[PDB]
Amino acid sequence: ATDTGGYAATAGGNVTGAVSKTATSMQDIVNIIDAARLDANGKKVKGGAYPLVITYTGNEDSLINAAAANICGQWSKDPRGVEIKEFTKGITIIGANGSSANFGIWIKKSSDVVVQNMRIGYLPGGAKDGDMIRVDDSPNVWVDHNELFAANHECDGTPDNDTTFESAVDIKGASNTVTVSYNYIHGVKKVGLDGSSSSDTGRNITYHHNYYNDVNARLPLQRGGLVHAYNNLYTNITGSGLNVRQNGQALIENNWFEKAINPVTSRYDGKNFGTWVLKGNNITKPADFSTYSITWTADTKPYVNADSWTSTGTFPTVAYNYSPVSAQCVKDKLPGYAGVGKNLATLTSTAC
Ligand SMILES: [Ca+2]
Repeated sequence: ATDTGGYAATAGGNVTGAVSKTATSMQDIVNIIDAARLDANGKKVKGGAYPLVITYTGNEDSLINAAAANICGQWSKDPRGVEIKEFTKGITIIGANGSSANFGIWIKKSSDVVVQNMRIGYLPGGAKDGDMIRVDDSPNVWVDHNELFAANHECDGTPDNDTTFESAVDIKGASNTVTVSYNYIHGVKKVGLDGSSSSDTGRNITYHHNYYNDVNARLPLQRGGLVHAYNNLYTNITGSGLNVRQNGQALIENNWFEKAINPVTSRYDGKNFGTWVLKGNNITKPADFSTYSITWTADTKPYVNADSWTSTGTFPTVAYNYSPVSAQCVKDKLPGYAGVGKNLATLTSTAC
């Protein structure tokens, strides 16, 4: 089963010949992947030597709790993270229930990587790209059922006044197909890029069944390409939501928006506005803005908000197979399926 409910089609390390390993720490994960690059003779194999399923059982609550008590001390520290570079054999990193990490997972030039059941929070090194999850030049990546959090707050005097904490899930480069699903993202200022610059356009990404709460912006900040966002619960968005730029196209369907400022917009460039197809969300017309506390603001540069709440473009036929529940059902049920310790459970119409 390579079915992710989105553009990514991968089973990760859960394939034939997979080697199961238990990592009790960050360093263990590093050592396991490194050992996975060697053949029977001890020589390195490009792409990796065999598939891997790593169960992370470590717990870094101590680090997380101390950081939560002193958020402004995090940005200047060294960033902490496990890099998965040029590993194409298939790899799955799944956290054990009760495990936690104060380090990120950085994926570079890999493919067929699945990250599940990881509770990652309050990472250090926001000023040095301390992302929780980074997907760079990596197709077929599935980020599912994780809890990514920090504090939706900017400390004074941080570089660019935007580095107190880095992102939850930054995607860039040739990460052509990615599925970000069933994640509980809360207390994050910059949630995630979909393109690192005006030139880094493209990719086909699906965000489904995510539960966003108390987040400022970038859900995602899209640069070109296609984005399918369905069955997500967006609540307490304090800056802007999906920002569709550089002529990107988005299909926004069956989502629940509430207490959100600029939930769907195209701003900051002043040109080449992206488009959106809106359908089945709890909001159906401008009259609903008051009902669900949806606020809109302007930008100093030319922008387009979805304040008329109408579709501004088209969207190709969704390649994959999927079936969304109603917006109401995500509002009612989602918080129980999103995140860690839910045994990777999925929300189906049956449960509505
Ligand atoms: Ca980043």
